Amino acid sequence: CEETIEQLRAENQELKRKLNILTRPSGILVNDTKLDGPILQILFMNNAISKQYHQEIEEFVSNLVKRFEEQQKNNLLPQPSSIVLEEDHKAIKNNKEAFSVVGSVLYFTNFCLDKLGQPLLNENPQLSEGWEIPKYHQVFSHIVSLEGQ
Amino acid sequence: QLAKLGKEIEEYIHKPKYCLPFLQPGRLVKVKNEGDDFGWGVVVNFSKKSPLYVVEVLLRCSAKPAKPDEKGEMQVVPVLVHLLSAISSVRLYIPKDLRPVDNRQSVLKSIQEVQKRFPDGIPLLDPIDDMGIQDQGLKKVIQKVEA
Amino acid sequence: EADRTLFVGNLETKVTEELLFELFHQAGPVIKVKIPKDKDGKPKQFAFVNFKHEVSVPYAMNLLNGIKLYGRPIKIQFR
Amino acid sequence: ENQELKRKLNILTRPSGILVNDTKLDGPILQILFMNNAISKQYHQEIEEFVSNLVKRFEEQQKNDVEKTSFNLLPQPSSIVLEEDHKVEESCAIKNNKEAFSVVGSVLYFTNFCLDKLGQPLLNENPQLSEGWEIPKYHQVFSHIVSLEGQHCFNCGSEEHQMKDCPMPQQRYHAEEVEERFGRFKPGVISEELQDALGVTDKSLPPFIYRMRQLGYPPGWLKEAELENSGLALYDGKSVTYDLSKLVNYPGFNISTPRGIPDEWRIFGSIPMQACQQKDVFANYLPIPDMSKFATGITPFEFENMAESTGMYLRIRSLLKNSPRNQQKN
Amino acid sequence: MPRVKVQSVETVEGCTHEVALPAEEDYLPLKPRVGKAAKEYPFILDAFQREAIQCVDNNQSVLVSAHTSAGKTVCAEYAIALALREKQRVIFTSPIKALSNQKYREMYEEFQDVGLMTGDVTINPTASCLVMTTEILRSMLYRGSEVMREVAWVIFDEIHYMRDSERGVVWEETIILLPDNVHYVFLSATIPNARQFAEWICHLHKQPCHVIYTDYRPTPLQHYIFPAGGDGLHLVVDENGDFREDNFNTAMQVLRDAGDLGPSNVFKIVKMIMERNFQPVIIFSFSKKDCEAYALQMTKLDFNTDEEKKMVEEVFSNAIDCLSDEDKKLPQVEHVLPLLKRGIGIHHGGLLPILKETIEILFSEGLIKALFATETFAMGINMPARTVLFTNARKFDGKDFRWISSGEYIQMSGRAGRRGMDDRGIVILMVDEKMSPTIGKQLLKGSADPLNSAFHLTYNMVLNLLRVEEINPEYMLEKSFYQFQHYRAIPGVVEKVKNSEEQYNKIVIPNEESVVIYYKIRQQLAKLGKEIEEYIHKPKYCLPFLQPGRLVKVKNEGDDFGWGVVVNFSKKSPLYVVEVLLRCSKESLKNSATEAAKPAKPDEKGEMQVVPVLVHLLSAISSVRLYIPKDLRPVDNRQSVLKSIQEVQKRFPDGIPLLDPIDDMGIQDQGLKKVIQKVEAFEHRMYSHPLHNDPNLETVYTLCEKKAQIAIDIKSAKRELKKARTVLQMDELKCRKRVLRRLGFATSSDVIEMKGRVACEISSADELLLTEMMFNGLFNDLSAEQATALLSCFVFQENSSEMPKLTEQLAGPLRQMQECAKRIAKVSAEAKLEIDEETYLSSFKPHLMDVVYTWATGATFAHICKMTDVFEGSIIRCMRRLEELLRQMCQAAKAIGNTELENKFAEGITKIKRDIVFAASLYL
RNA sequence: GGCGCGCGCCAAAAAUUUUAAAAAAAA
RNA sequence: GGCGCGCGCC
Ligand SMILES: [Zn+2]
Repeated sequence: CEETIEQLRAENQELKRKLNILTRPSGILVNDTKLDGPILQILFMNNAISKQYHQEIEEFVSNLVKRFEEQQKNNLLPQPSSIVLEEDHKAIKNNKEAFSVVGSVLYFTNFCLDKLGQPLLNENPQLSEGWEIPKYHQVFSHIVSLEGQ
Repeated sequence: QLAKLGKEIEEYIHKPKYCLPFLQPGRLVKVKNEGDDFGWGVVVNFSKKSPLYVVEVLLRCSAKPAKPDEKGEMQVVPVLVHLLSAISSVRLYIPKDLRPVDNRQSVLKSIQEVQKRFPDGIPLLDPIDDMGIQDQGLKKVIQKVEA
Repeated sequence: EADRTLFVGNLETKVTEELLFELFHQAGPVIKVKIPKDKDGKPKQFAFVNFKHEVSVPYAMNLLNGIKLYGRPIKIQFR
Repeated sequence: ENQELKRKLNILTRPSGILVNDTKLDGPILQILFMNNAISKQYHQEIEEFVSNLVKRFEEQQKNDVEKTSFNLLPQPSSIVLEEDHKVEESCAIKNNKEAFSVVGSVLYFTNFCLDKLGQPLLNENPQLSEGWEIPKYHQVFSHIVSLEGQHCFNCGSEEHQMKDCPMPQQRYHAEEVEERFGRFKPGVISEELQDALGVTDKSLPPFIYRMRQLGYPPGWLKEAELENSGLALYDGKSVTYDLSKLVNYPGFNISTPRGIPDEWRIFGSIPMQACQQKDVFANYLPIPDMSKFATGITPFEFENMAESTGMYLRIRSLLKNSPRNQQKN
Repeated sequence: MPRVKVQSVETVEGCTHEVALPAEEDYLPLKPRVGKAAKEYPFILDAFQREAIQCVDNNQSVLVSAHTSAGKTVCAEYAIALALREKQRVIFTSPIKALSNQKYREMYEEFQDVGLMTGDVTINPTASCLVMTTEILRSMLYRGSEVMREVAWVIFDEIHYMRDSERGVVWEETIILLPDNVHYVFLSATIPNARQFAEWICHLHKQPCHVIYTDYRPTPLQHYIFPAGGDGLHLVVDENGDFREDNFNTAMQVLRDAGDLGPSNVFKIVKMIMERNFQPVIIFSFSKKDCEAYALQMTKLDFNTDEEKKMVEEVFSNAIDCLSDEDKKLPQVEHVLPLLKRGIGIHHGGLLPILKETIEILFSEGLIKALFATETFAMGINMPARTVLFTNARKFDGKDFRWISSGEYIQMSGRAGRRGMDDRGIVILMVDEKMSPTIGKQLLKGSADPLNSAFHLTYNMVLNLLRVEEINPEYMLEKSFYQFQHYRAIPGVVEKVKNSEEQYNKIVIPNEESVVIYYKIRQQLAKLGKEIEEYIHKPKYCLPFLQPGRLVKVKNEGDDFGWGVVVNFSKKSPLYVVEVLLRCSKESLKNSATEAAKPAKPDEKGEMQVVPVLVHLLSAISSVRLYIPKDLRPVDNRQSVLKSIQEVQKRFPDGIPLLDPIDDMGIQDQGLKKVIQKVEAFEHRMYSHPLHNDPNLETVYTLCEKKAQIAIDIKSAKRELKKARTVLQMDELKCRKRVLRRLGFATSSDVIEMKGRVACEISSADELLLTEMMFNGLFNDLSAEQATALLSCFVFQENSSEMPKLTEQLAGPLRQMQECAKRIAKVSAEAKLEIDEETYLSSFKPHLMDVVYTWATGATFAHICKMTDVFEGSIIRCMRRLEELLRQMCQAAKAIGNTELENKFAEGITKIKRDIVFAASLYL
């Protein structure tokens, strides 16, 4: 029995050694989760592009912040695959939904290796707030395995 | 029997709330109607229909899959949601104008490039963790699959 | 020695430091004029004149410019 | 526990089997992680297009025109390698992949502060030799360390290129050679060498006099006769002086023109001499042992350099029969 | 131990007469004079002068301390007259040769029975009022000359020159070696610790000594400050003596405003002086080339008149008459007459001797009206002026640059008053942006620095003392005024230890053992924390996390600035400096020119300013990072940064997060894990400790730490007291004796053999090396000119960037000389003596070997003067020193018993002394 | 008037000499 | 560029 718990705790510590990245320091008093709370977490990889455009990326994020603030006065609940950032232990109301990750994308040169996708509005991409519908002809209009539309 | 188990797994997948958020205008899926498989098609859009759901993939075409000797017409096909063999996870960079033939041909070449990059198969989505399905029934089906 | 110097060109070959110094001394106090020494030691097709005061280069330009020396006009430039 | 912990940890799981050749570019880029705030949900496509545009902008400049990129930024010790789910066997290609996959940064941008960690990579431990560092602009006034305050191109001197291809940029009291390196002359007068070289002989008036009287009296020689009346006031709880004897002599401009030399004011362009330019109008306007014990052994002290009062000071004093102090004291 | 008691004597105001005498002897007021005064003076005698004369009457030594412009020399003249009347020989010992010559002229005009004994002239040796430089007196005493047999007085001039730090030792040797019957008259500038010197004399000679101190001057002075950049002059110190703070504040404010953003600057001041009738002025600049530069710039003024020009020409011609033709027509002499004609003169150490003497004469007469001179002119005898201007305020002493000490400022400002002629002197100081109110206030409101000895053993002293019996070097070491000034401090430390011990014994905490254990564990925990902090600050584990927005906490020992946003970092030699953006107070920004940053006081509003720091001073490298504006020049940007820090801090009510050393930094050394485990164990022990869990226990901790501080103080004072009761230089003496005996000079029982006896004579040069070289046979091969050239290596002591090009006749022997120097340096070093061979052998500069060889073969002076870059005055000084050294070398080679080397040195001294370099002074 | 070609000339062209200080003194 | 010298073409 105790051997099992020893193994489990050893494995847990070994894994959490690297889980430090996905660790938000605790004690942060952030009410009004909708506005006050993180925005991104850009894990800069080891590619010369990111290396030399770090400053431009940070400026872009700041510009996004300023643009939204300026045009503020001028929902999309997380999908079932929305993880929460693991707080290190040192009223979770408004600290529960604020640190919820919705979308994890690894950008290669020509294909973004994605996972967790992104949410939408009651299964309605035409109204959701992040989907870019391409332009297509739709010359078939025949359901492959059901009566055509 | 194990075929029934796979059917149950992919019925858990193809449920709306666990597969739709992964259907994005670049999502690289594979679609295969019994006997005939088109290959790899990119999602372009989906919508309801008064309840059933339809996914506009971009597939090679002769609706039937194109022949090996010919070259596919590479057109948008409105398949049903639960005809998808495998919702892989490599979302592509889409041109947003799939009307001209050049864009669709470039998309086909991009899919060929991605295939070339991965020698053995292509990464898929695991319903247990990627989609966050906390259904005990799915756990039982997984256990049956393992045995 | 940047705003107190003046560049000269369009000069006859025999023209040396002494002649240019004598000519430019009239406009204002001239400290030294060096005929540039080519890598062979020969003179060069220009000269530098240094003025004691900073208000002498514009006047030397406005006075000594196009003067016919050795039957040859001289083009003078600031720095 | 472990179920959810591994669900979280798979976010960093890169699938195995990705063949990579040019690791500097055949690899991943920033892995953003959106979150549940409006500023990130609304602008998703903006960020995706921004990263694609970053790739495109790198293509436009680096691949086409400059074609220079050989950075040696190795990851700093706080770097991390993304975990990977094992579906293919480890080999040289997969080790090269692990080299390609190396988180060398991390950030969590809030509205007005980012909880950075892992810092940024380094290049010889100097931001000026780095890539992403940007140094603000400040004063640098103190110049006293708090811990211990008591601390071949000729164009720019650069030993990296040639001057012609470089866009980038007292005296001893007895050494009066400043104005005697080659010779000495005078203003106003015209020397024989100048007469001959200039092409104008004695019978013809000097040419520059025309444009000189067109302009006026030189300021260059006016400053020499300028004893500025330095105005300094003794703060306790300008009538500049002109030396009217050093003015230069300019026949034909201010002084009477030499007789016999024609007035060629119509030739070369000029005007006749003016009253203001005349000299008068303008110039006037301005147990010890005894001594028998120390000396035993060593050579006795001697007198050398014998001399007598030269008397020079007596002669100088006699010469100074009168002087300011001598006159005032008596 | 010293046995001396000091008693004050009732006196009129101004002067403070005191007497230091042996304890056993009792004090009786000195009897009033009887008979006719030795000499009488026309002008009334001031109080202190009268008291000094009275003390001189009763044959009791006296030390006078007063401003040079108060007339000290009247007392010396009275003493000389009194000694001459009784047919008693007297000696007047002066520091420099030039002042010696001036004083000889004055005393010869006065009494007509004087002589001179300097090292380059011997006028009237059999006189009764000899005047000499203290070095020759020391040589006479060591060689036991009978001249000192009948002396009844000795008068030391400017004993404050005893702290010279290079030749301020000969004063102490001469004072010690003199018999007890000869009395002393010491004349010194104003110093605070006069009574200590009087007590030293009393203890050393058993005779009473007297001290007269007067801080009075005849002509009051007004001070002015010129801020470089402003226009006018401000009145900082009024003639009344009080300091006007407001005007100084205004001047420094003008300087700060100007620095925040006639032709020259001294030219304007001199022109203002001329037009305001402050004509006779001395401009003090501390460089050999600033003086010449400022002199040449004034080629537009004219002070004198036609008659004065005639007189100046006459005097200059008469003076230069003594030279030779080609020496008359030198550029240096010719190109200075125009300066003297119109009333300007330059006087520094680089000029020829004749020009310096002539300029001194002309200034004394009054023909010159603006003398640009260094501080060498400040000691001239009775050559004052109506105004003194300080171009600069930073001088290079022997060691390194520094602000002029208040003593030197007082000494130089003392040349700004002429009795009767002008009734108020004016002293003008020109300040710069580097000056800050923390330096100017001290300089204007300071006082003369004390007189502290500079004793230090040397091989010549040791050898000479060993030569003569009935005395040993320990005798000199024990009576050196270093030992006295050390023993005089013991009562202070004794009282200090007594008081600290009583303080220790006063405060008692209610509980001793447990509270002590708690304090010990808490302090050990703090030490472990500091160890972790030092582990963090490693070059490879702290640089990446320091970014232009990084938030850090900075505090130095006992002072904490707090949170600052790292702005930049850089390297230097390795050590790294991180420029952060902290808070500072106005009182710290104002003095920022020459000060280190200081934290602002929270109760008052400060200013956000950039401060450089070292990595060692960073406490916590917080993980948070800020968005830096990228332009931190405006004040508002830095205020916005402060507001951002305020908001960030308020966003973490329990404290900002800190980077975790083990994981976030990425350090995987066992040391960190072990230290963390030890810290965990200690903190758990503290928490479980019965005392710790008890709240309200900070008072006991404060008392315990106070007691620990008292214990540390007691330990320090105890070690001080136990170390301060033995000779402070016996180790140096033993090392020197070891070196002497191993080389071959001394013997087993400290007996001086032939080598040591010979090396006794050679004084000016280096003794051991020269004696060793002569003994081996190095000079037995060189020629006369080569020998003189080589000897020129030991006498040059001036910095020079240029280097020689020695040929195949002067370079050869230089290698052998350097080899012998290396051998001697190694022998000294292995005797546990702190000698660095590189520096020791780098002091034998051969830069003048070629010059001297050329000049010692029939060459002019201009010719050689064109072969170097150093001034001509330095060449003349080196040649004079080489002449005297070659004389001593000739005597030594005679002593050895070898005559050929005597001939060689005689040839050298025949061939190196012809022309102006040895032009006899015109003050004689 | 108009147009074409051999060419001296001044007209106007550039030009623009790259590498850290310091006082005093003697047997 | 034109002073234009010179030759040719319409
Ligand atoms: Zn360059």
